[PDB]
Amino acid sequence: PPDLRPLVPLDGGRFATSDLNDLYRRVINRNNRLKRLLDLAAPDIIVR
Amino acid sequence: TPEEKLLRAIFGEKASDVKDSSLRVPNGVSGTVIDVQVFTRDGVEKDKRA
Amino acid sequence: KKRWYVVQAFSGFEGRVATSLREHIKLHNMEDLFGEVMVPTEEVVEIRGGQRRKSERKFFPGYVLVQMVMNDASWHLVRSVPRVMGFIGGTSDRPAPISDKEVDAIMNRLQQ
Amino acid sequence: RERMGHIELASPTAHIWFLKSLPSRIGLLLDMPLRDIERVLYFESYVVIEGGMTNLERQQILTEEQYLDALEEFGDEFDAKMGAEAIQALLKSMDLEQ
Amino acid sequence: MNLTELKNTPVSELITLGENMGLENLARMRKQDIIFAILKQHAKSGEDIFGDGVLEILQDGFGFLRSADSSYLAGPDDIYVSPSQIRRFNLRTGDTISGKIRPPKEGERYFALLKVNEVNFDKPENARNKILFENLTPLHANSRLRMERGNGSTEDLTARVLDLASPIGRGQRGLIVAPPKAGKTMLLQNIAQSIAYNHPDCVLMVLLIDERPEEVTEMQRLVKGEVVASTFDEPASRHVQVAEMVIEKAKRLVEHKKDVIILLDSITRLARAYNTVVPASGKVLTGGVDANALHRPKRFFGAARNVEEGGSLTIIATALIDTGSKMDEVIYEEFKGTGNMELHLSRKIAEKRVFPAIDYNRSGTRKEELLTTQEELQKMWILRKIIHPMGEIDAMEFLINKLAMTKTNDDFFEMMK
Amino acid sequence: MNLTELKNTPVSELITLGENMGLENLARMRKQDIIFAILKQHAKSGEDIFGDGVLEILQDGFGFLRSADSSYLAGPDDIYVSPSQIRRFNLRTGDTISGKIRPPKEGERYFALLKVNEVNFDKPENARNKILFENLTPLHANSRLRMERGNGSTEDLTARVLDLASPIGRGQRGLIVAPPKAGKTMLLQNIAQSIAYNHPDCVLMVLLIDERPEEVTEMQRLVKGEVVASTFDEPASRHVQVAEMVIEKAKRLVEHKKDVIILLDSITRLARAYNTVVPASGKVLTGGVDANALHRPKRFFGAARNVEEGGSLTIIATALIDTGSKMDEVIYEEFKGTGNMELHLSRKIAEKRVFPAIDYNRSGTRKEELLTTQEELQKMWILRKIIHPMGEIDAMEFLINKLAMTKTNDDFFEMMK
DNA sequence: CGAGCAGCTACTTGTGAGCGGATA
DNA sequence: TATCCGCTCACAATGCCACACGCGCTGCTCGGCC
RNA sequence: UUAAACCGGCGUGUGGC
Ligand SMILES: Nc1ncnc2c1ncn2[C@@H]1O[C@H](COP(=O)(O)OP(=O)(O)O)[C@@H](O)[C@H]1O
Ligand code: BEF
Ligand SMILES: [Mg+2]
Repeated sequence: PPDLRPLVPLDGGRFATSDLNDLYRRVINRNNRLKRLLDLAAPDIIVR
Repeated sequence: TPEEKLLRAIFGEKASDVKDSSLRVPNGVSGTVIDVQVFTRDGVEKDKRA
Repeated sequence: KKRWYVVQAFSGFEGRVATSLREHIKLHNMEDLFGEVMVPTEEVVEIRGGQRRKSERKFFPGYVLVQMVMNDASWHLVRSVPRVMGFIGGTSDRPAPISDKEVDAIMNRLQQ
Repeated sequence: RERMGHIELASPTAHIWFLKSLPSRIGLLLDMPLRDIERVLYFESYVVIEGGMTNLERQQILTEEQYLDALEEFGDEFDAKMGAEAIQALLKSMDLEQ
Repeated sequence: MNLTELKNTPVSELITLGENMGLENLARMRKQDIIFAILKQHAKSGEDIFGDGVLEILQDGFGFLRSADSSYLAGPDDIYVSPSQIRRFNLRTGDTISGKIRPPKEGERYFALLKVNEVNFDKPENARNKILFENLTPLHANSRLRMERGNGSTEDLTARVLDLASPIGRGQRGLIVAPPKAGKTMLLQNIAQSIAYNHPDCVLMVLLIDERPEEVTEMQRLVKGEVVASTFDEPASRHVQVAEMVIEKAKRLVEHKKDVIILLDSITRLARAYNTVVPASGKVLTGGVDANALHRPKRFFGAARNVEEGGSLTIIATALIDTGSKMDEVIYEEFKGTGNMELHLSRKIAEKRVFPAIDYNRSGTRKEELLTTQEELQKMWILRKIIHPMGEIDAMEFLINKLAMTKTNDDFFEMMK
Repeated sequence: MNLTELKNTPVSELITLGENMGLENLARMRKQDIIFAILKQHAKSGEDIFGDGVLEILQDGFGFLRSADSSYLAGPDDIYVSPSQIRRFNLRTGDTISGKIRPPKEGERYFALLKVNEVNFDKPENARNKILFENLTPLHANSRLRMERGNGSTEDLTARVLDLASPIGRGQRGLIVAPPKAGKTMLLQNIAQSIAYNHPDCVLMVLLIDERPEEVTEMQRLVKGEVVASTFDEPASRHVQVAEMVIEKAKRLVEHKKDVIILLDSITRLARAYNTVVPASGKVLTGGVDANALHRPKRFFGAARNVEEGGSLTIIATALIDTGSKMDEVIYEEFKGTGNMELHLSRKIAEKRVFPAIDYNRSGTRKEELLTTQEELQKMWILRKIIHPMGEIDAMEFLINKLAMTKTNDDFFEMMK
């Protein structure tokens, strides 16, 4: 839940964040790329 | 709405300014100010105290 | 036979990684063993309409799979240039490339 | 705080807590040491399923050249999934009472 | 099926059709919401729906197929257009697209257009290989668009007077400068009716910006053609949206070598909206208008032009004066020099119940010799020579009396003899 | 190859040439975008392209080679000029430069000029060792530029009248004071045609600021020479850009000892743009014009001068009156005292269909004795003596009748006998 | 157009268990 | 083909308290469903 | 629908017991 991993308002581009958020970001990005790669008939080694 | 913008412009430069956003002394510490330091960014207008 | 071996690299500068790989080929005149880069990041939106024209001319995973008949000296060449994060493929480090059907697939991706 | 979401992954994934717990829970369940499962899950090796009329054993692992040379002997009846899908298939077709 | 095919008819037929589809109570939701639910059920029947609409491109790259009857605005039946179509054909704003659409799966937004079947009433092959609008060669009005009806009505004069004051043709840029309570509404009404009846070949596109909804309903179901409008019910955002959308539709239709008449009223409210939606440059002009507030209005105004290759775009935008303040007049000024066709209406004569009160003196057309034949031009020159030395009231009463005493314009020439 | 060599021809030949080059669908993008893609492919063939254009200097120090057919504006084929050329030769604004160019590598912007091969139709050695424009010695009009055509057309009179009202010569500073709907367009048209036909030695540079695009198309392909214009499609920024760019091109061409005629219409819209693009000084003048809003217009106006060493710059900028407000008239005032050549046109006579209606009374030229021979000057003095005591209508009808009854101007002198 | 990715160490020591392994 | 011997990795390392600071710049590429 | 009342996550360094 977001309340357990908050994003409090640190001014400017600098932001006071939790650690897990970057991992979730990377995981969702990789999952979206994998979902879009299978549809494009990507090379087998690339999807591997 | 255009009326709101023209109104806040003709009445100076005023908006939902009610934000306190002011620094006070921390609860528990007294003191007497003896020196003020202010530094402006290049381009920003310098107040009279600076 | 100049096979199409897939390699991952330090992303971000992937196009400049491809150009540096090409410079390293032409340095040791490695065009005998090697071919070209095939970076078909060529989703070619040009909606240059009102209020916005910055269209994404590039869309493809950060792989720059290069045509070459592989040699261990060639492997250490393609690893000698910087930004070669992963020379992927099922192996210790001497892999087998993608088949020819995916070569037709990447031709489709280039044409689109 | 109590309400949560989920992520639908297109590909299955193995839980690391049952992989490298020393001793592992999946390795002991499959009667296979950890090194082979590690090589299988990271696509440097394969693992076969539904052997049948073939000469190869089911629980064995294969490498890329082993999957290359063993593809021509049996094409249709031979099944060799790779990744977490192969592990899931092994777990699904694994009996317990027998 | 087609959304407009369900839109030409009132909410009653939509309600009974939804009852045929077996859904929740339809009359409760809005009629366009009714159409959304009805198309959802029709897609649930296992068939590919056929939709159509003009394209609106956002920053993300995808598109929306805004419908004609929805006043080219945001609606639940706006067909989503995947970016892949913009990659293949690169359909620009205003391109009337018709094709196959699918229902929105859950967590989606609207219907998605699968494959285009009709691009601007033409094959899709002409869409990619085509010469653009701002790429054309603008010219003057070569072909004349007559205005008189031909059966001699009382407001038929309101068309004849134009043909007697200053001709109107294809590709022209017309302004209507008039104060409030002068007679612009009925004027543009009979102008549209005469263009439609006498010249049914051209595409009549009447436009209405920030008027009464009763006026919109009177305009939509009185004249021939599509009637898109945006009253005061919509802010400056939707105003500029519908304006740019109809102007891009006209651009595409001229690119397809077709003539588009754009009767807009008024241009001053459009300029006010534009000045409302421009970023502040830290300075104001005389009257209270931003510096760059005129660039996009000037673009929208100069979009009209006559083309060498095919098609024309003729806009008649009404200018409003006697508003008390300066900024509107400023707009008028910034608009007298860009348009090559002026037409001025009188309120000082309209208060006398003297209609139609067109300013015969300050009306005129640039390159008007291409708008009328030789001897008719000689006779119009002599007629303006006769009209000049007499007073304003004199000229206007002479106009109204002797033209109501006539039936058609060439009959008027043959009676002045 | 040269961009203008691909620009003189329409988009159709560009499309088939791109099809020869084997690229994506060209008709979809703009024709100048077509030229950009075509030059990119031509450079891909392994050859150095030869480009040309006039230089525009930004604050960073590099330059842009704006092309003639692109109206001296920003385009995808604007050749980038590295600062090293400005360090070696110091090519100023308006210098027509031709040389070798390379394609833009990715992440770059446009083509880069490697080595200059032609500087203002001369060797590059004359570019560094040369006397500057504001460094010249201004003088009066010594050589007379005749205007009559010589075969006796109806609008040929429109040139003769000038030669009969006030002569025009090299290095002069001419104003055309006229209200709207007076006959300035056709006047400057036949003026340019007569200058080109009778005096093909001088460089005809017709200018157009904020007019109809149809007018721009009529001007470009009717007269001899380069026709750069900026209609209302461009804001005050691009207006002042094209203005300063053509004026600097004229400055450089006079520095190279060549004569440049600059027919501009109108100067009032240019002054409006200038007043739009000046910083506010916390005060306004009479009419609504900033204080320093006239400095740069005055510079642009006084750039014209006659030189002792070589070349001339003669500008004929049209002034606009009868606009209702003051500020424009203010401009006119601030411009009567700086120009040494006035020419006034009549609208009160133009409404009578009496063309051409030039104000013979308030027209004149300072130091006009250097603009015409001795006895012709005596005869013009006597002719103005004859024209003076009669009324305005009298003088004007006498002019038009007795000059249409003649064919040429010396024939007119020999007929008045 | 906005957001995310990315490019510009070597002395810890013990305790313990699991996994080759080698050696008959 | 069973039994020790050694290789390799995980897991751990008092608790509190107080104070203070720093958690970046710019270019590319991909995500597109208000 | 209306009225009243209320509305420090991490690392680092230092020091002390
Ligand atoms: N020399 C001329 N001969 C015939 N007609 C003319 C002449 N000069 C102007 N006109 C008339 O003037 C009209 C064009 O006016 P225009 O040049 O636009 O005026 P301005 O440019 O001063 O506003 C044309 O319709 C034309 O009939
Ligand atoms: F009406 Be003109 F062009 F000044
Ligand atoms: Mg004119």
